Amino acid sequence: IVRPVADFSPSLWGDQFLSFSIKNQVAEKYAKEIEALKEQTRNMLLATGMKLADTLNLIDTIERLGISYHFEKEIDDILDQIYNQNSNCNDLCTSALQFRLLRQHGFNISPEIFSKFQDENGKFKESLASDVLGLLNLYEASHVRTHADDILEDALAFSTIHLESAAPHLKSPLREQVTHALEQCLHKGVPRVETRFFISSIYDKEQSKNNVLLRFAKLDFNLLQMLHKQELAQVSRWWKDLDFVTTLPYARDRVVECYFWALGVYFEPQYSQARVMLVKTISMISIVDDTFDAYGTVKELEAYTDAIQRWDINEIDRLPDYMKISYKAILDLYKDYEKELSSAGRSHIVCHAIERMKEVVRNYNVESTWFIEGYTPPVSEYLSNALATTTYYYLATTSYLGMKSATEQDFEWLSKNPKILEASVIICRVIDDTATYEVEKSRGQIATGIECCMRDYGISTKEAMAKFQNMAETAWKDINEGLLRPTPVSTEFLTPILNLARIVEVTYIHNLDGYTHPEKVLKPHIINLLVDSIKI
Repeated sequence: IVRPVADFSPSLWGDQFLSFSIKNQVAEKYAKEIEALKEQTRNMLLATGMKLADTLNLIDTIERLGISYHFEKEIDDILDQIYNQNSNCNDLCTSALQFRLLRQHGFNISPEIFSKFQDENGKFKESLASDVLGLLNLYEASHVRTHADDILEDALAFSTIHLESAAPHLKSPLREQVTHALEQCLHKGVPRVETRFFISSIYDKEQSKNNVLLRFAKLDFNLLQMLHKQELAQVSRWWKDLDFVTTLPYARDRVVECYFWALGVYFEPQYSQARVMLVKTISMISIVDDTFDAYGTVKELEAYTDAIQRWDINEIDRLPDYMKISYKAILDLYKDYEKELSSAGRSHIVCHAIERMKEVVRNYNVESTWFIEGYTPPVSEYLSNALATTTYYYLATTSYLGMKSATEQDFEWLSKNPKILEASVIICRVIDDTATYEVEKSRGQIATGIECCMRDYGISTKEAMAKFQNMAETAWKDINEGLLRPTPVSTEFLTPILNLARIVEVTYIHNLDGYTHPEKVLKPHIINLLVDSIKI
């Protein structure tokens, strides 16, 4: 009968997103100049007789500027060529960037390219400590390691200590790029977030900047932002006419933050339908989470869990009134997905995301049973249940729904919990528990990941958190390895999973829960991405 106290902060945003009306004269004009600029940039890429270092810096800059999604065939062709020519006679700067760009695109370049920069013990020659650009590219490259790249185990520490030492005396914008890299490396960042910083804080301030590229990048970032703002408007209108803000007061109102998540997974225009389906799923499973977490009684949660398993509108009446609200909304949402896809013949694939939802909810229920009984499972058993409650198997499966190129054989792959997906789920799991340990512990949670780990192994909280960090590191090595060719599905279907690991890194930065507490971290991100245009 008696419910908990609701210490959730309300949406920072209000209705400032509910109605955006594109200025079409502007949009049509940005697009007009962009087509012209696109071809200029393409000819830059297909220009013959460029040196190696120049080619890599070109591709690098086009990627950091956020426009590389325009030139996927042209960039692949060039990198493919570089991979096969085996250019092993350069400095640290060009070598490190060559290794990173090729690895990021699935080209298994050998790490022995770095041997000429190391003495005996495979430790980097300290005589390189004064080459700042080399250190910066090594820093970035060190984050794409797989398990076969032990040659690079010293790279992060070596480059970090010397970049820190050099930083204060460097010129601008180099200093700001260095400082930002030490806080957020490129490989693990949300693309639009890094792109926004690079375009405005760095490239725009560089003495050597290419005016064509900076122009292209500013107009492209502002044009896509208009698309994102229309998307957020229709999603905000959707969330509004659902009115969980008042009929389900206990839940987190975070539909903007959910859109930021969906924007992290993919930002390109061809994924606009996929983006809208995803944000709706995310915001809705967030409602269900909060119901198990800090509202529903044990008997209520049992009925809810079984009703979901049966997926039948005939079953609503077993639920309390407040659960009827979210239960119908859920079933309605998937009815909507089926009709949204029927005009392309892809309705059936919606059953895959449904089955992953059922699995999420079963495991919410187990988490609650455990909490009621005061059971502290062994780490093995805790993970068997807690990996799915991340919702990451669910969100990954959902991200394929709006992708027109997704086939059945791609859902077959995902459904077998392939390595790359499991790594992304683990990273989410252990980063969450590290961040939410203290608070959730003081709410009486006896079965937190860190607590299971302590009790199981007989190790202090510090040793336990350290161990959870290694599972994250291991998982990032598995992610990077899962991107190497030949890939088991199209790269197009790996990127969302990689992008889901990125979101976790970005959202829980500095060891805090950014979704539940969006002001410190997520707020400036959503502003730079969805409120403020780049000063053109």
